[PDB]
Amino acid sequence: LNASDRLLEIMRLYQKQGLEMVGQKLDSYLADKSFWAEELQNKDTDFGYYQNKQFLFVANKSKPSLEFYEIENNMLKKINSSKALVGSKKGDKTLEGDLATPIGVYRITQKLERLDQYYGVLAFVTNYPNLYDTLKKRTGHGIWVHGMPLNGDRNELNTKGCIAIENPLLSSYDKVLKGEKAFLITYEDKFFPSTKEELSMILSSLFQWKEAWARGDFERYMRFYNPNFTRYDGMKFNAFKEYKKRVFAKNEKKNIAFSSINVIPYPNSQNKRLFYVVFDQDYKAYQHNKLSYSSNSQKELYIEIENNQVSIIMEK
Amino acid sequence: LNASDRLLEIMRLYQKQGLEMVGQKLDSYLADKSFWAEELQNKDTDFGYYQNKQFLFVANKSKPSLEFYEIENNMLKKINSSKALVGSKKGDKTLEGDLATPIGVYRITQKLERLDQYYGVLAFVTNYPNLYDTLKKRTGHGIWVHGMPLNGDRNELNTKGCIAIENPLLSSYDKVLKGEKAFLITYEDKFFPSTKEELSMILSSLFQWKEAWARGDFERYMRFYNPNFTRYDGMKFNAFKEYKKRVFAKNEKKNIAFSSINVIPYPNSQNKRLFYVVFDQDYKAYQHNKLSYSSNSQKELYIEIENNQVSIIMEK
Repeated sequence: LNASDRLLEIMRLYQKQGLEMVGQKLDSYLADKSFWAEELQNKDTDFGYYQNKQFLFVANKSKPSLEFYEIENNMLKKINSSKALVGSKKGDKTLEGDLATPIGVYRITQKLERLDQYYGVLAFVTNYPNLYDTLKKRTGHGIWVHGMPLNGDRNELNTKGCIAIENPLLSSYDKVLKGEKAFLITYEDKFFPSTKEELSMILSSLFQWKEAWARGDFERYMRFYNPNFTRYDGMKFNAFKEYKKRVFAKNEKKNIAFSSINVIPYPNSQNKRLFYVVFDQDYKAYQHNKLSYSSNSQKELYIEIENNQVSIIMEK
Repeated sequence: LNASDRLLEIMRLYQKQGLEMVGQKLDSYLADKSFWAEELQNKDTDFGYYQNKQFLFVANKSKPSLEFYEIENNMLKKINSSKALVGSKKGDKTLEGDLATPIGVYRITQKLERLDQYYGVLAFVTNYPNLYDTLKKRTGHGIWVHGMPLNGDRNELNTKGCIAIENPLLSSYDKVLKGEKAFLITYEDKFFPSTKEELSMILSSLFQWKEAWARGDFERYMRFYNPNFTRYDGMKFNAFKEYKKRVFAKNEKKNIAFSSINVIPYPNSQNKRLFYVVFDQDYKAYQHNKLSYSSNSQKELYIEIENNQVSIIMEK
């Protein structure tokens, strides 16, 4: 019914008004919650939305366990899962030396191999502290996913924060990964999944925010920002709002494109509905029809849904 | 492969590779017979393909009769029909004074309202001789669809070529038209409608021809022209080909777009599979990335399907 009509509309528009208006039409779909609701409806969405192929570790601190997944077309393929050794401290990591495995969403940045035998066949390095941790002034470093001792020793019951699993299993995950980055979701006790409604609200808001930003609609853009907002460099809501008003008043032409978007539910002490959003951004600005600024960057947002409203709490 | 799949593919491509690749994909659909077959499958296609809302008169010289239709979204709504008076001569109109109602596809270009009472309430002026008639060097003029004498006289069984119907019905048609142009399809004895297969072949060919033209593929462009080809200004195939060879050798970049497309079966005395194609064309040419030429024009083609091949027999 509407599939034939939607296609025809695009096809007519392409010939009558050109490819640019086709692009604008497709953008209006990406900004529509009901578009995402339809698009997400038969996807495996519990661990979030993943535009392209991605790999996901999921750690339950309490059990403790480590699961590993392939995600393609937002469909999950569980590779394996085992028991795991974790830090001895419950709740959050906040301080160097505090013995906690952090709770939240992290990134595996690299693989170390020339290690002490304690660490097993390899260590996958997480990015603790992540942006959220950093803006909350939490300290420490060197939280890794690694193996059991090559010594045979199997003395400890608890790590000092790292996550440890059996070495044959670990090497299998490495073989699947093939040097690609992976996400890590670490939670405590119970995991509350991202729903399709939440993802549809976040995704549709993301594209609305982008359109408001690009088109220069100041009041619409600012509405996405939580009054508690912190920018990656420490800037707070009022200074940010002030700076953006000035910038928007220039009315520069801007083309902004997002790609490889991921939206991942962010486990937290208070069970607020927090999400981590990460994507690549191609940003271009113009002055009197000439390119004045261009960048290609990795953007990060932390987003809250509260009282059924989406807001940005942190941005890089 | 269906409309849903095509929409998913377009959006996937836009997200993954951007807008240029989307354009190329849409081009490949427009050039694809099976794409058109899918869009056409549930539409009323016997009197042709019509992108926008149009009005159609259909005249059967033999009966004689006149029908009036509205077409929207390629669905036909019959407004009314009646007997009509027509010219005394059967077959084609080819000469001034030959008393023949022409066979073919015509356009109603204007309404006349200050006429001899013989003509009744109004006359719709047809464009006889049309481009096809003109390039066959047929003569005559002033073929109208008009009413019956206002004094109530009924002293003729035939006109000299005009189509005449009762005044109240004709007024009702004028009220539906509300000043819009209309097409007139006139046939004798039997009407041979355009099939969905024929319209699919013509529409895919039209877009293939356009892209061969725009990209400067001389061989592929030329294959669409019938060896009997005549251009609107009298230029024949050999001079045309020679000229186009030169033009194409320059390798200018061109962007061409077709809109408000109609494809209409063209009744003819030989019962050849002829079609009239009319559309708005946006044409742009560039030299060293600067716009050198632009036009917005009404194009006309007459096309034949013979031996299962589309060919252009005439072009404006």
